[PDB]
Amino acid sequence: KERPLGVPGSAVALALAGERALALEVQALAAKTPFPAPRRVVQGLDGRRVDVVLAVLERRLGLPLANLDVYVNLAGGLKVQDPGLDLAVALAVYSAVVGRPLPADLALVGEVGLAGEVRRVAGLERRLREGERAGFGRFLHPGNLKRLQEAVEAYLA
Amino acid sequence: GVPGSAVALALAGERALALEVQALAAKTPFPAPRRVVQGLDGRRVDVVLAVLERRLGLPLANLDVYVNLAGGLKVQDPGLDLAVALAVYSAVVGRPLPADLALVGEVGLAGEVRRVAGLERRLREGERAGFGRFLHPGNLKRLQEAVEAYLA
Amino acid sequence: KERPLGVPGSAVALALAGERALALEVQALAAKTPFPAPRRVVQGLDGRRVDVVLAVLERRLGLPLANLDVYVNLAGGLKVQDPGLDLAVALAVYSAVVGRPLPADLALVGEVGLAGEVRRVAGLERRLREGERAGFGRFLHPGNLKRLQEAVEAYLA
Amino acid sequence: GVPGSAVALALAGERALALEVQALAAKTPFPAPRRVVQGLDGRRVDVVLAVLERRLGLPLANLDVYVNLAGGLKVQDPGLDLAVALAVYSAVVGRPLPADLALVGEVGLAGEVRRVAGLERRLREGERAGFGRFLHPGNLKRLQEAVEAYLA
Amino acid sequence: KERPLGVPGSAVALALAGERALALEVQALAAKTPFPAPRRVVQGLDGRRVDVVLAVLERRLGLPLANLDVYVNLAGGLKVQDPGLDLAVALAVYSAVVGRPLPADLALVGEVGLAGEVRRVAGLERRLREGERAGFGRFLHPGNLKRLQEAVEAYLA
Amino acid sequence: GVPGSAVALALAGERALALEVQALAAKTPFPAPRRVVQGLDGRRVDVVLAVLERRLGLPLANLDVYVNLAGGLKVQDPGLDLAVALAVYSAVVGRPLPADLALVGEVGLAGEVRRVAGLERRLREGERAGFGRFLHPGNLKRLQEAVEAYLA
Repeated sequence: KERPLGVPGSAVALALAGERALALEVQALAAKTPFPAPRRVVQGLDGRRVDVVLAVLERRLGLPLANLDVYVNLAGGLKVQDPGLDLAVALAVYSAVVGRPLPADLALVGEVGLAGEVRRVAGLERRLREGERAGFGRFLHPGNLKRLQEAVEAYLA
Repeated sequence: GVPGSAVALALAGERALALEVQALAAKTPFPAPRRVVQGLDGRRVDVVLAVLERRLGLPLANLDVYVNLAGGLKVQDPGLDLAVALAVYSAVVGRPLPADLALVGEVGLAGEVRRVAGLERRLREGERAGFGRFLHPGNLKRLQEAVEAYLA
Repeated sequence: KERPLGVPGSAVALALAGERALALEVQALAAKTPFPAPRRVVQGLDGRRVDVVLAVLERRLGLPLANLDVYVNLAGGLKVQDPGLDLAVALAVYSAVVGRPLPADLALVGEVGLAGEVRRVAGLERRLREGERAGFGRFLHPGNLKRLQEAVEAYLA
Repeated sequence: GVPGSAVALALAGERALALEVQALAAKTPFPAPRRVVQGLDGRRVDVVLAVLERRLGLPLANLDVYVNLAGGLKVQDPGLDLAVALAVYSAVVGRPLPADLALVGEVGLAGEVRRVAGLERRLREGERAGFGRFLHPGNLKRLQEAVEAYLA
Repeated sequence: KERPLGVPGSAVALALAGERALALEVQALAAKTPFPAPRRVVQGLDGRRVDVVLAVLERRLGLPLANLDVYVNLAGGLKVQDPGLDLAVALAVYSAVVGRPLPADLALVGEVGLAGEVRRVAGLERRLREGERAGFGRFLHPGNLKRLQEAVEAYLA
Repeated sequence: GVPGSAVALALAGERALALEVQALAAKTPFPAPRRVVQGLDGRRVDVVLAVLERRLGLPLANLDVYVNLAGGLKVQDPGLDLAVALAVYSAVVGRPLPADLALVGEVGLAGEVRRVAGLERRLREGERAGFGRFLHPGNLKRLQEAVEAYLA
């Protein structure tokens, strides 16, 4: 998987798809909307989980989403439910909105709570091993990250 | 202790678990406000919110409201109503619940708290998980009492 | 099941849930709506059956529903399809709108037709026995009630 | 004999039954009026209403319309179209149908009445149930004839 | 099946329902709409396939559909997915809009593409035999028809 | 060679086929324009259109858009994205693609073209079906290149 370099709105998640650890690319695109209510298109992910993430970004991090068309896409055609994808969704969207990309060597694991906190998920060890195997060198996960704001200060400030 | 978070002693399938119910409320930019529900039955959350607005006088009509069951699971369990009601109230009013409190109960349209399956298993799991204080249909009859006792 | 005393909008139905006779509490709440179209939330019941009942109340009994938010709820988490629940739905809602409760010793059985009539249902005997067993002393059912208007004159005038 | 009620000789699964189709119509408070259907296929009711408005000139565009299959069953049976059409017409125009009349037929977009499965079983069940007069694809070709013969 | 004579909006399709060749009547009714957006009711057919056909009629053949209520109905209660029904849907609707009927001896087979072309379908031979058996004498199908416009010039000009 | 038509080398289930993807675009009469999709996943078409508008500057916001998978099949296959993107572009801009060209590729939100399952089977089927020229993830990286090479 050889992907777009330095385009904002891209974030790698160390996911569990079914029973298998996979590193996947979460993509997001944000744009000033013409319509009265902003478009919210989600493909390959749980739209509801995404809404929660979008709400946290807007309310807890002050991202100006309410007039922004937001598209979120899991590259590669899979459909994945994993709560561990939240972090990557949160950061892809943030990256897409402020227009600066994430490092290419970073992989992301975590549940996102309505308070903006990052929460433990199943299979952290497997997820991390697979990220190592796939060649990543920096990791944000619930072991080393507690609040979403910290990850933003660290990579998207 | 950020406001808008409440611990329910749930039955998920056959299994008793302490789960975190979360809510966020803020002024809506829109004609009709957003209701988003994750991990919980949307119609039950809808009933609870109507009780909160109409029986308790919580001004939800111009608020965006988001309710989230933390942990990944999707649980339909009437027993979660109490946590949902309290999480929302807390969130709206900016005052948090104690960290050592766990909640169980169905919530009716009159604002009353109703018996649910598996009370003893729920309570045991709360004890085991380290909670010190409990609100359940055995010691609570109405939402109002819970709000008075904890949300000042 | 020890329930709210003298709150309007509460009505006991002698239902068939699957194959079993159960006495259940139908609850309704009515409120002056802020929105242009009034909310209609139904939980644990057939929304369509409810609509028919709401239409009969408005058109045949003159209940001023069109600007009223109406919530109807089957207490106890079950989801029940029984047509025999119509009567209780009709009376809960009526009670909730006019703001006077039903007697606590009354149990209700019947289908509601679009003309406002009350119609026979399956398992009347079982339903009634269970109501007796559960301690009720007064019964409206298709054996003793033909029109919805009669039940209203009798308990909610 | 209140208007807006018609008896269909239906096939529900394999079984012939005489069922009551009911309709209610009244002036709508709204920009677009309510269509509520219970116990019947909503798209078939939709087609029938379009025939009633466009072929027969019934002024349904500003009417609330409710159609109800009495008895609890959900039946999809093209054979019910005739009763539905007549129940609605009756309701709109405030004139009832005789009590001894039973109806069978599919209704096309031209307003015609079309053959259906199981005519003889349907008719036998009508006889047995005590009905005296019948409208079916064997003796009726168009909705208009039915309306002229019974809804004056 | 003895059907309405010379009413516009009627078109016979030689369909495959499941595995069986059947001649079926596609009916359409078009009317000047009161609402802002025009009604689109489809019964017994694939609504999406119909939309494509309606789009072709409007965009490629200049039918003034945008303010027209359109109802399309497969007579006889079946629900059929066959792409071979497109032609008949296209011509029923056209017939209903311009208010002139199709000949009663004509049967129709074909897929309709977004360019207005008519495309091959499965089971042409079976379809045609059944049309012959049912007593039709003229046939439009992909063997003898390439563009939708040709069929219109031939029967609905 | 009418504009708005593109040939994809698809995997439908296990099977490689050359299929025609079609699009039509025209000025919308409405506040918000129509999106109709047939035979393809609507969310994937939605993503592709957003890439076309936001990355490539195609003015889709006031256009009605219809996308059709010719042939009857319903195929979900990320490999179809390229044909969909090109069919739409072509349609909007009134310039057609050569008749001998076949296309394969997933399209990301950055406008890039991504690897898909079964490339060799897809290409073999294209050869066999008589196509002379191919665009696939082995020789194309971005949508822009495809647009420059063929849609002038």
